[PDB]
Amino acid sequence: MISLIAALAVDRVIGMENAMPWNLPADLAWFKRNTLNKPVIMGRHTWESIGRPLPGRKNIILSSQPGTDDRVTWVKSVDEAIAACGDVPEIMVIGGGRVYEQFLPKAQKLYLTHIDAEVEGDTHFPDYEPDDWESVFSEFHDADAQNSHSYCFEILERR
Ligand SMILES: NC(=O)c1ccc[n+]([C@@H]2O[C@H](COP(=O)([O-])OP(=O)(O)OC[C@H]3O[C@@H](n4cnc5c(N)ncnc54)[C@H](OP(=O)(O)O)[C@@H]3O)[C@@H](O)[C@H]2O)c1
Ligand SMILES: Nc1nc(=O)c2nc(CNc3ccc(C(=O)N[C@@H](CCC(=O)O)C(=O)O)cc3)cnc2[nH]1
Ligand SMILES: [Mn+2]
Ligand SMILES: [Mn+2]
Ligand SMILES: [Mn+2]
Repeated sequence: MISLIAALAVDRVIGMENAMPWNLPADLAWFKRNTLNKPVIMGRHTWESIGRPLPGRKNIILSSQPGTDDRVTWVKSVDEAIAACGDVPEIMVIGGGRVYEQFLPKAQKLYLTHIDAEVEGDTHFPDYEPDDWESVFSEFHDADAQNSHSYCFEILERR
């Protein structure tokens, strides 16, 4: 099974200038809980944005060019990325925009955080078709002293 996990600001913005400008510790904690002990697939730009391997996960990087770091696994196509995960119950795709586009048609589950923040951005989560997806979990949180925007965690499953 393939799942995508992402955090979206208003208008599906996910990034600006190869960064995420907000800081929501509760959402990073949600990301860690839902990805720990699973393989994670990311594009090269997202690898450079994170800047280091994510511990406790098999890190698989898509790039058309040879890898430059043997602490992670480098692959050159979507099918190779999936194969490199082996026989696991759930593969997590962690972006960015170009990678989400390619894996969305293959995904059964979306883990989405909707953040109430207006962000100028240059990268968006793909338009997906709402009729294809059932919301199976949603949890709203108001802003607090640690998290400066309100946010909603949602899990959707392909119908
Ligand atoms: N809010 C969130 O949830 C979230 C999550 C992830 C990322 N982001 C943000 O998203 C932005 C990065 O997204 P992006 O769309 O620019 O880049 P990306 O999807 O992270 O990376 C694209 C790169 O991945 C490689 N690639 C993708 N598909 C491939 C394929 N089929 N075969 C081979 N290589 C492939 C290519 O690398 P080469 O050029 O080396 O061939 C391509 O240039 C940043 O702003 C980041 O902060 C946000
Ligand atoms: N919901 C969601 N939020 C995100 O921030 C997110 N980020 C990415 C890609 N970028 C990043 C950037 C940083 C870390 C990171 O530092 N993660 C630590 C945090 C642990 C914690 O804060 O408790 C990790 O070990 O996962 C992960 C992904 C992909 N999907 C996402 N999905
Ligand atoms: Mn092929
Ligand atoms: Mn197999
Ligand atoms: Mn806000």
